[PDB]
This record gives sequence, structure tokens and C-alpha cells, in this order.
Amino acid sequence: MNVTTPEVAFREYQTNCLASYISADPDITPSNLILQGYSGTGKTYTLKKYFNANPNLHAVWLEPVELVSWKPLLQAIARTVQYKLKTLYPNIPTTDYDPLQVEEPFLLVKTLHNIFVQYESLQEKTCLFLILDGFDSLQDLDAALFNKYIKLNELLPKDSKINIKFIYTMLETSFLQRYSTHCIPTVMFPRYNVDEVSTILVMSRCGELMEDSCLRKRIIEEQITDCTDDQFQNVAANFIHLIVQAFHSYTGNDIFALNDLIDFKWP
Amino acid sequence: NVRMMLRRSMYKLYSAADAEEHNDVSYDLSLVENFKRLFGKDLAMVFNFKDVDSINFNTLDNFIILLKSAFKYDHVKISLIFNINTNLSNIEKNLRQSTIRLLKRNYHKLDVSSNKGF
Amino acid sequence: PVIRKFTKKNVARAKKKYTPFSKRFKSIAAIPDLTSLPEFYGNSSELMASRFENKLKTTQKHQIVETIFSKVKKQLNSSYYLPARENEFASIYLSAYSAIESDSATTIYVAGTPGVGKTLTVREVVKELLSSSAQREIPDFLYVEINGLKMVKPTDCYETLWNKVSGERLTWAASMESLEFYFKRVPKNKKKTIVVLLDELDAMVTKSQDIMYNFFNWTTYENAKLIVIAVANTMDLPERQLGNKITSRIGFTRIMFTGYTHEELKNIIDLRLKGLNDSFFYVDTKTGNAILIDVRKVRLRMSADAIEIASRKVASVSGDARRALKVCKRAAEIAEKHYMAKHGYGYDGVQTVHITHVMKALNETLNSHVITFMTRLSFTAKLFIYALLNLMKKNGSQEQELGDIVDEIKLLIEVNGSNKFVMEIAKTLFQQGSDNISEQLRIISWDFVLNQLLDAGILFKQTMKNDRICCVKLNISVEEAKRAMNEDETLRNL
Amino acid sequence: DPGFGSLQRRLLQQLYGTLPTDEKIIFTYLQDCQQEIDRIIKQSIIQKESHSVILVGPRQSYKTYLLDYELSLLQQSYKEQFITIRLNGFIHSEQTAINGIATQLEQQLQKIHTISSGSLTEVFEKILLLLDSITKITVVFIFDEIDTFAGPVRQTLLYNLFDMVEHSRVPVCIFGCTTKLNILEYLEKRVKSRFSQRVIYMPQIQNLDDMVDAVRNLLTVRSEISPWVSQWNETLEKELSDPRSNLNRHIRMNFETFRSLPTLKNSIIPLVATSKNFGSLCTAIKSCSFLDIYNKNQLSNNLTGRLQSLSDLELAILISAARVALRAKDGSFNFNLAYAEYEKMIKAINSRINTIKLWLKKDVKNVWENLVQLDFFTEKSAVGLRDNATAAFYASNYQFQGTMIPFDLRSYQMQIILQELRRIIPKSNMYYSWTQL
Ligand SMILES: Nc1ncnc2c1ncn2[C@@H]1O[C@H](COP(=O)(O)OP(=O)(O)OP(=O)(O)O)[C@@H](O)[C@H]1O
Ligand SMILES: Nc1ncnc2c1ncn2[C@@H]1O[C@H](COP(=O)(O)OP(=O)(O)OP(=O)(O)O)[C@@H](O)[C@H]1O
Ligand SMILES: Nc1ncnc2c1ncn2[C@@H]1O[C@H](COP(=O)(O)OP(=O)(O)OP(=O)(O)O)[C@@H](O)[C@H]1O
Ligand SMILES: [Mg+2]
Ligand SMILES: [Mg+2]
Ligand SMILES: [Mg+2]
Repeated sequence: MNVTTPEVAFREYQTNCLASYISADPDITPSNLILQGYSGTGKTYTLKKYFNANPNLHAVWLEPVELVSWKPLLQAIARTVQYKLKTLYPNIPTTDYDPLQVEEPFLLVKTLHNIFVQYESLQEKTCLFLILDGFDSLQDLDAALFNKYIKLNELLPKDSKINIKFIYTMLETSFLQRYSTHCIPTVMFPRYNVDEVSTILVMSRCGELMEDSCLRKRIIEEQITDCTDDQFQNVAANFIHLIVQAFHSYTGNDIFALNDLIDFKWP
Repeated sequence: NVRMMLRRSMYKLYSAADAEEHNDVSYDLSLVENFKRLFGKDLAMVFNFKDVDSINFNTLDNFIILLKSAFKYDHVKISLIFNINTNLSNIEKNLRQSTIRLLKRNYHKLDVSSNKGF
Repeated sequence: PVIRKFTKKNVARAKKKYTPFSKRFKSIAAIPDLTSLPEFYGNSSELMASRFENKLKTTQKHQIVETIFSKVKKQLNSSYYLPARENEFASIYLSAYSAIESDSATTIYVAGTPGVGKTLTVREVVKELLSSSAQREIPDFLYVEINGLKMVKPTDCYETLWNKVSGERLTWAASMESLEFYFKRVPKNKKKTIVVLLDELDAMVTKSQDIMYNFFNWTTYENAKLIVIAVANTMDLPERQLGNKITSRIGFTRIMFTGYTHEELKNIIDLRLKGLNDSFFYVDTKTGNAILIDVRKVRLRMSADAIEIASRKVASVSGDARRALKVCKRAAEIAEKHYMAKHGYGYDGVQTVHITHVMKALNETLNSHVITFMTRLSFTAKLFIYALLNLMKKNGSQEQELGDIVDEIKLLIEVNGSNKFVMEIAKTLFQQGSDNISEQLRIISWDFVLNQLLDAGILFKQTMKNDRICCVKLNISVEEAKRAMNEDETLRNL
Repeated sequence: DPGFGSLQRRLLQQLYGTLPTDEKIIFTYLQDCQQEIDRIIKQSIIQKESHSVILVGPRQSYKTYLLDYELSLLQQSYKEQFITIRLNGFIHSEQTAINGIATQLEQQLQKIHTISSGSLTEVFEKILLLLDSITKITVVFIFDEIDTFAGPVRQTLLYNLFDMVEHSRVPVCIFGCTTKLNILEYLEKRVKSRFSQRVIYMPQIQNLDDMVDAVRNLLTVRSEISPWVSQWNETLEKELSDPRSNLNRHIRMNFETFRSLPTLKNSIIPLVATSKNFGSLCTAIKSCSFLDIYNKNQLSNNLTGRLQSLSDLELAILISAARVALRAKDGSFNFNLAYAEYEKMIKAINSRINTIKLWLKKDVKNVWENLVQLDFFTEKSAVGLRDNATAAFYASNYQFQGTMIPFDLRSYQMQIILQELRRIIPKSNMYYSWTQL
């Protein structure tokens, strides 16, 4: 299938991996897959970048970073599935079930089965994608969780005109090695290096801090009519070069703390 | 723990903002970001940790990390107040600096006592 | 306006009453006769029993295939006369007949190991008691089946007792009170004798035996007539759960059933087979269907010496007729499938089974596949268990950490820098031969095999976070570990 | 050509095992079990046997997949005879399992021609009466991870199912997939008495040629579609025959490291997945140099690369901790002890003689948590992640001494040891002279 590749600067390996993994037709996509990484690598940013590259495919988004346990995920999923279904199929009739009615994965699958049987009159089969950002970052997590979510596609009947898929993102990899016997496809993003993070920053924060107020503030506090966008960018670039040359030993290959410190000390 | 006081805050907010205008929704951080499409009005929260010093600091850190996850809706504001009793430098390093970095952004300081300036 | 702090909507409330029977007549003279009542004494459960018969009926037939052994399997099945265990019949039936003649409240308790035919014998005894009820000379009484394992909550015994003796629905706390009322406050002239069988009490009353305490309180009346029996495995239960005073004051009778003897086992199993024993069958030429007294007329038989040996081996351990019968059935199955494979009919003049195959079916139960599997693993698990045994020989500790066992592993590998097997499995295990791969402190697949052995049960891991100081134990033995070690040609020499 | 793309999809779905029920491939090294189990199932489907059986084998070994394959073989000629039941211990429980059973039984009985209503015990007795009490429709259960139903005390459902197998007239087929080997050990007297006790195991790979012919079969075409079908077949044959090929070496690697096929399936999928044109396909499967990148980036960030990417301050403080741990009894260390040893190291370095700068306590404060969050240190009497719900619940109720006492005086623990680091690091560093106690 024709898939527009996102011409990224540093994550083209994972771009190739995922563009080969996933396409419109569910037949050439794996039953379950993981996208693990580390903070600051922009794994989530690149996921939506690839979605921009491929508009026709769609997915739901959940952020259990705020949710605390399993049942809140159950209610959120039960809400979002039917919300997306009815929003993207306006003409289809429905008997909207209560998302709060879910209190257990058994009830969740029961209501999804009801949704599918009421959606039985589709013209072609369609598989959607689910996203759980920070599934290991939960606050009451235990070791008996991931396998159950892996087991969603099995209890579902095979005659479903509408199916689903799972996405994940971990940080530590300790719990990931705790469960790797099931041979799940996985794509990884190694922590960046000096030049990689430097380029990432000078192409990400460059505009953000170039259209900031303080530049124009100082340009007329000094009252000097000798300037150009090229020289603004050059001075910002060399100041960031100094910042990284000073505090790389402090942090290394991270972006969040550097951005916070820049916001604090730029003025 | 974290979830208990989260439920306290959600129950407070719901039972306070319901009767003022006249179905049930669970107690979670989804409710605050779903306030618009339930009541029609935006919301601004003010928080008051009564005894800031005698609480479990890892639980506090988990709670603040959880609350910093609702700044992506562009329709809500909030504010936190610590009613300190000892000092700022006494406890600003007792808690991990991960929380303290952003807390250096916009703060305010008051000299507080019953005998202010005689 | 109000908000419910927590909701319960999936609840399934049961439509049952709270008012006991004691509050719908309001006077002793205002009570009718329950015998002259259509709803009482279970005259309505028949419609429910017969209402669900047609839910699973169909009429699909296509090229039915029938064979020789299956009829014998059915003849040998447990779903059906016995003279082996008859003295207990003559005793307990005599006691029950005398008890019903006396119209008293007698108590009796029995036990036995699973497979002693206790349930079979009691069911046959009560069936012959049903026949004596068909004599129409003894006072009629109604049976009650009590299967707490098929029941969920132990207190539901009262609920079902009321719902089957009256058809009325209530909760335990009211049903048992109304039953107290129905028992001690009700005279004899119209109340009916009831016989009850309790089953496997060891798990009904795990908490405090309040339910059975209430039962044994019911079984101590002179104005109420009941026949109470129970089944268990242990024997000390009446004095253990209750104590000595209650069990002595009740003064019941005690008995237990023991495993049968080999001769009785063989006699009974052949008794379930005399109809087909040494029978002659007309057999077709294509399907091989065996029809009894293009067609043969052949004979059927089975190894009586195999009966002897099969009964002998298993009569000395437990006496489980279920075990004996399944052994016979599986011997028949293996013989039948081997015979079928001889010709290869497909799917759409002497026949006999041998001592060899009967013992083949009987012995694979005790032959454990664990030995073969653990000898058929990869080299890594065997090497690691051997290292564990080396540490056991070195310290006599009965326990070993993870860091210490890994140290022993590295020492055992590096000491043998000469052996050819370890030489040839050397470089393909850390960085996998080629460059561009940095070394790793641990080998590949160690966590894989560790979780494999954890999931196998031979390895025990305590709850700890440190990957080094976490204690580790082996579960089976050191001798069997050697019986796996030395069958590797390379391990024996090192 | 798009025909080659359709061929790519065809071989990808052959790799998965999602074909019609005539081309789904099974190999001679398991035809024994395949022809055993198809018979074992049809004997209950059409011959009305009530056999009870429990499969046994490790994860990723194609047990439930083979059950599904046999049932899909059966369906084409048997669209009415059987009813399918799929269950799982983790997804279900001792209470919701019966509700799922009732829902399934009611919602597929309509597919050919109430139950779900009532309370817990009420539905229990409904199902009990319906199953306990011309021709009968066969029922097949597919248990998954019966280890959950292998609890210590009650587990009454398994006893009820086996008693139903023995007593009922309907053919009650039971299949059990797990990972434990000795299952019968869990059981009590009753479960052993009721159960047939006949448990089947799975075969293992006994020779390299077995996996070679498995690869051949899984990479052989059985239909003429694309102009390169014969080319693919002959290339696979000729390349796989040669024992010198990198792919045969990786066959050996599977044989000796893991001894399980699905991980190899995962490893091979990306090759064709990223394959674009015929020339790149041929060269990449010839040199197999992209397997180098695959296995380089597969386990890249486990133990080594993470330590390869870090600041020299991290190395210095780690050395300070490691030396004092070796000096110590239990190897315990703290923040300021490591700081003291670090300053001693820098003092010696500047005494032996572009300059060197030491970083204050405030500077070490930020990076200490970066160390502890990268799985290099721990707490002395630590317990990391509880397995189950009750333990996770009590974790949040009772707090820790390490929680309440300040940052820099809680007892820590080490992951790597001095000599391990000494032999691991590049020895050319200026800090190499300071990696030996
Ligand atoms: N290749 C890239 N191109 C552009 N921006 C990038 C790239 N890699 C990383 N980034 C930046 O990295 C930032 C990382 O923030 P993000 O919210 O995506 O967190 P993360 O790495 O997914 O971590 P976590 O899931 O733990 O929050 C992204 O906002 C993006 O701006
Ligand atoms: N004398 C006998 N005659 C015929 N069959 C017998 C005899 N003794 C034992 N059996 C067989 O042995 C089986 C053992 O069943 P039994 O009545 O002992 O079960 P149980 O002890 O109630 O079972 P559980 O402990 O599982 O609840 C009987 O069903 C019957 O098939
Ligand atoms: N519908 C399917 N189509 C293709 N392949 C499948 C399908 N279902 C399962 N598989 C294959 O089954 C293989 C694993 O088999 P299976 O899940 O039965 O293993 P197992 O060891 O019995 O697991 P468990 O005990 O967890 O059920 C996986 O490699 C997957 O490719
Ligand atoms: Mg992120
Ligand atoms: Mg019994
Ligand atoms: Mg399985």
C-alpha cells in the first residue's frame, strides 16, 4: 500500500519499520505491537507525525498518565470507541450504550460485541488503532496487566466488520524484559547524542524562541537599527552552542531540562 | 495516598458546580477536562494544602506530577498555594527538584504572622 | 441534585421474601395441614425438570461408524448390581428400617476415600429404600440431596431446603428460623419424615461450622422426626469442629469405607461385563461394526491375566475402582486404535487384548514425562542445574543466591577451557561471533531459561528486587539432577 | 509490479498463518500430533466421545493455533455440528467466567435457531440444570492458562466440568493450554480422580535440518501468481541448501540459543516488510547484512549502550561508589561517601601532576536521581514491584523509611562491581588507572 513516508531527520529507521508494519489493510499488520523508547526522544511526537503523513488511517488517543487504575481505562475506552464510531459514521443508526456501564474487561468486550453486531452492515472490514501513552507510568501498576490487554483480539469474534489494535510506550525496559517470551514486534529509539540533540533543538525551539517577545523587547531597548533574521538566528544558534557546551556534562542528551533552563535564563 | 485525595477533589468540584446551575460521572481527572461539554462554563481552581509540612512527600510528588497532566485543553486555569510554616529553603530540597524546576517559574512571597509590623 | 458516592447497577437482586412462615397464620389453631397442600412437598419441580429437555436436540446423521470396544467401554462405565460391598448394606439398611419403624431422630456419619463406592452404595441403599416405600406399608418420606460444592454459599442450604420442601423463596436468615419453627414448634401428626444426605463437609464449613452446628442442633429433638447422614474423608471432624461435649451428647454412630480388595475389584468389573464377556459377533467387511447374537462371525475376548495384574497393582495403594476402570478403558482404546491403524479404513477371527498392552495403559500413569523433557532440553538449563549441584557439593547449603550461582557458572566454564563442547559453543553466546556487538555481563537467553524453569516449577524465586542477592532454590532433587546430568556425553566427563 | 506486492501479501499471510483451511501448512515433525489431535477432536464431534485432555507446552508453541486450525478444517464440512468456546483465566475469573459462558452460550444459540439474566448463584444453577439433568450438538471448551484455576483450595469449576464429562451424555471436550510442565502436582484427590490424567506434550527441534526444512516449507509457493514465484522457490531452495549461508547460520543460532520458532518469525518479518524491489530483496537476503542492523538495534539499550552514553561525572561517582562498596561488607554506599571518595580521586589526579573541575553537592544532587532512575542503584532492603492487586494496594497504604528520611542518607545498593566495570570500560580513558581497588 502507498504510504507517504515522513522524511524525519533522525528517526528514519523506526519510520521504515512502522511504515512497513502498518497500512490500511489489517491483513499486513501484526496482531500486537509495541513502540518503546525513552523520554525526550519524541516517540509520541513521531507517532502523530506519521499519522499526519498518513491521514486516511485513524486512531484513538488515551493518556493513562492521569488515570490511576484499570477501571478508569475501561470507562475511557468504552466512551471513546463508540464516540469515534458514531462521529466517523454519521449516517449509521445506533443505540448508544453508557460508557460508565463498563466495570470489567468482560463487560467491555460485551459492549464492544454489541457495538459490532449493531455495526454488522458495513461494506468493508476496517481495523482501528488504540493508543495508551505511558502504560508503565501508572500509579498502582502490578505485573498482571499487559498480557490481558494483549488478549483482546482473541476473545473477539473473527467475523467483526470492525476490529481494533493496540499501541504502547515504556521507559524503563525492566518490565519489558520481564515479559518478552511472547515474541512481540517492537521498535526502539536509542537516547540521542550531542550533535543529534543539538540539531533537534535548533530545529524545534529555534522558531519558538525566535518569535518570543524578549527579542523585540531588547531590539528597541537598545535602539540599534542594524539587524536581520539571519543574524538573529546566528546569535541564538551560538548562544545555544554555548548552553550545550556548558551544561552537556550536567545532563547530556536530554531536552526537557535544557528547555526549562533556557526559559529561565534566556531573559 | 494519591487516588483518595484525587477523589476528594473531584467530589468537591462536582458537588459544588452541580447545584449552582441544576446523570453521574465518575471521579477522575477526565471530569475536569470534560467540564466544558457537561456544564458549559470554563473552570478555574484554587488549591490550599492546609498543613503543607506534615504530609508524605513522595505522595505529594506523585500527586503534583499527576495534576501537571491537565495543561493541554486551553480552557482551564488553576493555582496552588502552600501555607508554609518553617521556610522555603528548608523543604524545597526535601522534595525532588523535578517538581521544583517548574515551581520557580511564577511564585509569590508573603511575610505572614499575627503581629505583622506591630 | 444529590450525587451517589458510589453506584451499584450491575446488582442482580433476588426476588425472595423476608417473612418466615411463622407470620401468615398468627395462631397455633390457624395453621392448615401441609400434607393436604399442593404447593408443599415438592409437587411442582417436575415441570422445571422437563422444561429444558428440548434445548439441545438435533437429528444430524452421516455415515455413522461403530467399532468393537466402545460397547465394552460403556458396559464398564460408572453410570450403573454389586455383591462385593453388601455387609454394610445389610447393616445400614437394617438401621434405617428400624429408625423409620421407631419414628425417632437418628443420626449416622460415614466417610471414605474417593473411589470406595460410598456414594454408589448409599445411592443403591436409598433406591432399595424407595422400593420399600413402594411397599406402601412404611410411612412415606422424602429424600434431600445436599451438594455444597455445587452450591455457592454454605448458608444457602436453608434456602434450597425451604424452596424444595415448600417452593417458597427467602434468604437464609429467615428460612432457617422458619425451619426451626417448622421443626420444634410443629407436632408429629401431620409433619413428614425427611431423609438428608450431606456430601464432602470438609469444605462447606471452612469458617466456623455454624451451619453444621445449626444442623446438629436440629438433629436433637424428640417431637421432630428426621434421618440425617453425612459424608467426609477425615474421621475426627465431629469432635474437632464441635468439640467433645457436643459430639458425646449427640451420641451418633461412626463408620468409614476402605479400599476394596483385588478379588472384589475384578469380580465387580467383570460383573459389569458378563453380558459381553467372551461374546461372538457378526462383523461387516468394511466398517468392522461388531453386532451381537459379506459378514464374518468372529470371537471377542480380553486378557484375564491382565485383569489379575491390573487389579493387583492398584488394589494395594488406594482401591480406586475409578482408576481400575479407566485403566481398562484406556487399554481397550489403545488396542482398538492400533487395530484400526493396521488396516487404515479412514474417516467420513479372534480379537483379544494382551497383558502387555493392559500394563502399557496402566503404567504410563506413573511414568512421568518430566524426566524425558528435562533430558531433552537445551544445554543451558542442564549446565545451570549442574552448577547448582556443584555449589551444593561445595557448601552443603541447601540454598544459593543468584550472584553465587553465576560466579560458579563462570568458574565452571573458564576452568574447562579445554573441553571440545565448551570450546565449540564458546564465541556464539556473548556477542554472537561477529564484531559491531559489545560484550554483555550475562549470557544470552539466561532470563529466558530462568523464567522457563520458574514456569516449570523446578526453580523457586523469592520476592526481591536485587538481581544479585535474590535467593534461589531447587525444587525436585539432586539425584534426579544427576540422572539428567550424566546422560550428556560432555557433562559426564566434567 | 503490483503482482509482486500481492505475492508479498500472500507470503506474509502464509508467515502469519491466516490462510484458508486448505493451504495452512503443517510439517512432518508435528504431523504425529496433528493427526492425533484432529482424531481426538472428531471422535467427540461425530463419534460422541466425552474425552478429557489437557495440553502442555511452553508459550509461543502453536497449541491454541492448532486447535483453531483443526476447527477451521472442520467448519467447511461441519457448519452445524459444533459450538466454539474460547476462554482465558487472566481475562476471566472464578465469577465473571460463568457470566461470559452464559453470554456466549446465549449469543451463539441464536446464530442457528433467558440465560444471562438472574443473580450469580441463579445463573450457576441455570447452567447446572441445563448441562446436568435424535442427536446432541457437541460442545468444546478451550481453556487458556488453567494455572489461574489451579488455586489452592476450592477451584470447584474444574471438578464440576470433569464430573460433567464423566456423568453427562453430551460429548464434553476439554482442552488446556498452559506453560507449566507438572500440572498434576497442583491437583488434589478429587481432580485426579475425575480427570483422565492423560496430558500431551509438544515436540522439540532435534536437528538443524528440521528447522531448515521448516524454513523451506514456510518459504515455498503452492500457487502460480507472480512472474517470480518459480524464481522465489528456486532461490530459496538453492540458498537454503548451502550450509555456508548466513541464513543457515541463523538457523543454527535459533537451534542453540532459543529453540523456539515465533521469535524467528518476528526476526524474519521485518526483512520482507522493508523489502521494496527485487534487486534489493535479492542482495539483502544474500549478504544478510541488514540482520546485522536488526540485531544491533534489537537489544542495543539493555546494559551496554546506556553506560556508553553518559557524562564522565557519572563514571567518576560510580567508581567512587564501587570502590567503597568493595571496601565495605555488604557494599552499601551513600551520597556523601561517594562524594568523599570522588574528591579523593580528583585530589590524587591533580596531585600526580587541561585542568580538572569538581562539581559541588548541588550539582551532584540533580544527577544522583538520574543515576537512580537508570537502574544502576537500589535500596538496601528494597522490594521493587509487587505482583498482584492486594500487595500493590498495601504498597500505597504503608510508606517507607526511605520515603520519610531525607534524600542523602538512605541506604543504597549497587548493580555492577568494580572488576566487571574494569573489564567492561575502554581502558584508554584517563580514569582507567582509577578502576582498580
Ligand atoms: N526527530 C524529532 N524531530 C522533532 N522533534 C523531536 C524529535 N525527537 C524528539 N523531538 C522532540 O522531543 C520532544 C519529546 O517530548 P514528548 O512529549 O514527545 O515526550 P517523549 O519522548 O514521548 O516522553 P514520555 O513519553 O516519557 O513523555 C517532542 O516534543 C519533540 O518536540
Ligand atoms: N462395588 C462397586 N460396584 C460398582 N462400581 C463400583 C463399586 N465400587 C466402586 N465403583 C465405581 O467407583 C466409582 C467411585 O465413585 P464413588 O461413589 O466412590 O465417589 P465419591 O467417593 O462420592 O467421589 P468424590 O470423592 O469425587 O466426590 C463409582 O462411581 C463406581 O463407578
Ligand atoms: N489466527 C492466527 N493466525 C495466525 N497465527 C496465529 C493465529 N493464532 C495464533 N497464531 C500463532 O500462534 C503462535 C503461538 O501459538 P499459541 O498462542 O497457541 O501458543 P501457546 O504456547 O499455546 O500459548 P498460550 O498457552 O499462551 O495460549 C503465535 O506465533 C501466532 O503466530
Ligand atoms: Mg512522551
Ligand atoms: Mg461424591
Ligand atoms: Mg495456548
